Amino acid sequence: PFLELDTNLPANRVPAGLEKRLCAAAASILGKPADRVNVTVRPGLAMALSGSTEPCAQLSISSIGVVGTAEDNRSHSAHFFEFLTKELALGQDRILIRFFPLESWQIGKIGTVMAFL
Amino acid sequence: PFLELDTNLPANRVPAGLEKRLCAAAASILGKPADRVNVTVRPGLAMALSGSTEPCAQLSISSIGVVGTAEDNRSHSAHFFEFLTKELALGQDRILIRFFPLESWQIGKIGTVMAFL
Amino acid sequence: PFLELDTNLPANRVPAGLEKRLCAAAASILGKPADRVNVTVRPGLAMALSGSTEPCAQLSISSIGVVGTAEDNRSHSAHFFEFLTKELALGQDRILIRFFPLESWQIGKIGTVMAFL
Repeated sequence: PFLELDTNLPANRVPAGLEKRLCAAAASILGKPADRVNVTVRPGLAMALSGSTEPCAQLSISSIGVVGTAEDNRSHSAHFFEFLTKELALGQDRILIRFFPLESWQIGKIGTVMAFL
Repeated sequence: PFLELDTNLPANRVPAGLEKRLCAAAASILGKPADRVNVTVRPGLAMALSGSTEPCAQLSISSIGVVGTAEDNRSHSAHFFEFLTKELALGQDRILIRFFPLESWQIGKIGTVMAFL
Repeated sequence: PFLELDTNLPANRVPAGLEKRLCAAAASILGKPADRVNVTVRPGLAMALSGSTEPCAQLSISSIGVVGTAEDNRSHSAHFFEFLTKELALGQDRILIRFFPLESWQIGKIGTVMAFL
């Protein structure tokens, strides 16, 4: 899975090690091994969420197979919201998530594409 | 709607309050309430646009319903180009926009997904 | 084409001019003129790739026509991996690529959309 987190919290207000804890959490929530989880955190951005520039975060989650239905995504959403609200000290109105299914022909790995592996 | 703007202008060359003015402009252009508009600005990046590293900006717009046809997007493009060229003092050859339709099963909000709300 | 590169290398460990050399390389690899190639580099991010926070890079490539099959993407992957591993001094296990087809109705250019040009 690929997780990308944009936030307007400065880097020195994002708790140390968040990217590692998010990686471990995502492995458990999405049911994928941690060695297949990728996290990117981009702090210090200029953001508005729901029309407001108060602290916020945007998460994008992309994966093969497990983010393609409302039922799956509802379950994932609950856990990611709990993690981010408590780690970042944000209310639930200050986070949004987008989910994006991928297919194996779209992923370049070790100089080839996953569809051929 | 979700608007993401990448630019190679340094942060201190992006006019103060751009994210708030872009939020208000997008509400009017896309016909959505401002309390449903989200903006992310990422300045100080290393960019080339059309093969050139001169100042530039990339905008991505994602939304349910209103960014899914050429006719709709042509109208939106005109207004976003006017806004960004004049706010950022860029020529029209230094901006590109990408439009991405979303569906409600893809959006995590308040610990669930929009399809269930 | 649009290329977006996220890395946890600091800006002063990304070789000077990478965005320009990546632009030229992508024109040759994807078979598009350099004046249609766009590159964005976002350094200094907090990242984990395959569960590890060691230096890494994520590349996203979006284009009309040329990134839509496994066979095409396998060819592109080989060249982009060679470029990035050698420029950034990374092993092949520290890079992943995502490929995204676009259509002309999605691209805003000079105040309109490409479908009308």
